Amino acid sequence: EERALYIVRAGEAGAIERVLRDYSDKHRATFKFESADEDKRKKLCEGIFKVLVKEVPTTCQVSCLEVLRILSRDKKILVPVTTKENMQILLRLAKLHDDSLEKVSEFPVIVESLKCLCNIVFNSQMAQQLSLELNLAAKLCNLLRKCKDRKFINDIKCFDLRLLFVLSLLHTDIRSQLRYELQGLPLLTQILESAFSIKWTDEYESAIDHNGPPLSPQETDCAIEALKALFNVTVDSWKVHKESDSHQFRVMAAVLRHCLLIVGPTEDKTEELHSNAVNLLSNVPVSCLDVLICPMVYNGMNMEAIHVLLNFMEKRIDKGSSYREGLTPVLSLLTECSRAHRNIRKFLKDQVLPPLRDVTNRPEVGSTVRNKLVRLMTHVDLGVKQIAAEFLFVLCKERVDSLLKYTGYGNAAGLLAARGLLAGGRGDNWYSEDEDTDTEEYKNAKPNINLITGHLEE
Amino acid sequence: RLLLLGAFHMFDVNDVTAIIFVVASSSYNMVNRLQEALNLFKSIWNNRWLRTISVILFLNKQDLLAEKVLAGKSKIEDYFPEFARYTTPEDATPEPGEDPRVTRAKYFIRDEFLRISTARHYCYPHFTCDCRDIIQRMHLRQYELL
Repeated sequence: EERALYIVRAGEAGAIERVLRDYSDKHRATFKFESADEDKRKKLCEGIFKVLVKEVPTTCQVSCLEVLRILSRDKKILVPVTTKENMQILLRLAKLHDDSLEKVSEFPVIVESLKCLCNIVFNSQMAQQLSLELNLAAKLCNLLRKCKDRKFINDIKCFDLRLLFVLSLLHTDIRSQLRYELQGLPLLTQILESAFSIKWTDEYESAIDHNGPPLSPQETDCAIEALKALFNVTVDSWKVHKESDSHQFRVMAAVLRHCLLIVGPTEDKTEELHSNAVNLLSNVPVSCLDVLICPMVYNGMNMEAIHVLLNFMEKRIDKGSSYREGLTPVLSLLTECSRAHRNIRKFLKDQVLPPLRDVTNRPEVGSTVRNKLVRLMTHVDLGVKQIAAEFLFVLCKERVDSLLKYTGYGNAAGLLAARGLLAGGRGDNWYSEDEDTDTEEYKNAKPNINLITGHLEE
Repeated sequence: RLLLLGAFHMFDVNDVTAIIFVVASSSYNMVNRLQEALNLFKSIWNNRWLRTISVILFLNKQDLLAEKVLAGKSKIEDYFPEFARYTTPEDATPEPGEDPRVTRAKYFIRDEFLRISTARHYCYPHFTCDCRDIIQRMHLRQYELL
């Protein structure tokens, strides 16, 4: 750091660029720092901001911003550099005051300034209050509006959305303004629609081409960032609902249904996209979730998105890691969708629980979806087992006997104890009149079936 | 009828179908209290008159166990010496969003009961004692500095 600052104080603009480029190359991949050189880093950080005040070529500005971004990884040196003037300089460099995008040579400076702002806001807590006092979210939204449809402005959009996500995750007043006073939902929905290039055939229907090409990494990143921001925007207020928001909540669900039927460049990107889509779908009110089905067919309908969700859940069940953060959202979404709509429940019942034909083996021994869901009912985690039992309970029209027919009393003891149905009975919601659905072989065997284990024993 | 030996028509204390057994999971450091429960379970499981009756096992007060494990004032190794060399089974599931100590304690406590039964009737253990907060906590842990 000692050579650097010696030359930094010198005027000339070529030497500073070379020194800072060498420093960036040397420390490009360091994330651990020692307390011996804290003061030498602080002095250089203070000098960098002093340099940025004057007018210098773009190449020097990019190197200065890169060095500042590298140095911002340490929290201990961010105390004496978190004043208002520094943040004003950073905002001026990012064109958040100067809001013109007619020059193409200034884009990397904007990207670097946004990266530095993200790092500083995440690390420092005084920066959050300063951002609240400087009206940062409104200016970010103005930039997003100004970036409606142009070329070579993908990275600016991604990092603007990343800064919005950070701000809405860390602070609550900014979240409230984004939700109510700034109209963020239509803007983010328009961003998503432009990302997916959606053309409407009906009010809530979009044209699907099954032979279309996959997405691109740029569009995938933009969509992931937009979905992550939309999750934070709509999480604050969802228990209150009025008819004025139904149209906006239905357009979002239509867009997400379109999202659930495409693929990305690789399998990991596709799984990430679908996971974020499920996370966002978990927030929409249930009465507006009926636009997931269009007039795999059931009763003259299209039932493909539910099939995609079921395959996603099965593929995540197959692996044996991170059940709490990988299984609860999709299971909750499926349960809530089935509880309110009839066609979805009737389509899922004959796909998860076909009519019983074999009673020789135990319900938890096998390799079908039913066997996996029964095995999930005795986990050491509470939420996972509870939601897994609740899904199968809902699919059986909330009747105890139909549940004991398919899982057995031994595996269903937790739900019965929790809900008070431990001595038989039924739930509260009513669905329709009982019908017969029994296979002939089961009728012959039925008299010799054990209730606790739920199989025919020799 | 279902008998309730722990502390349809269920009665406490030949028409028996299943047995429900209730123990407190957080009593590992009381003078032990899990040792008496395990001895009672071994006594009731090996009875010749109950060779065809299944057992359903309930393990409650899980949050108190988690708090006691996280406190650090008491350790399982001071009461169960075999815990030092214990290794997780092959059907365990890692949880990156939780402290490994409580997961190891839960698996050890379950296996203590399970090995007695495994070494025809069967046993079913159940642990007894929000989606928005799970996702929010995940976002804060996986954030990477630029």
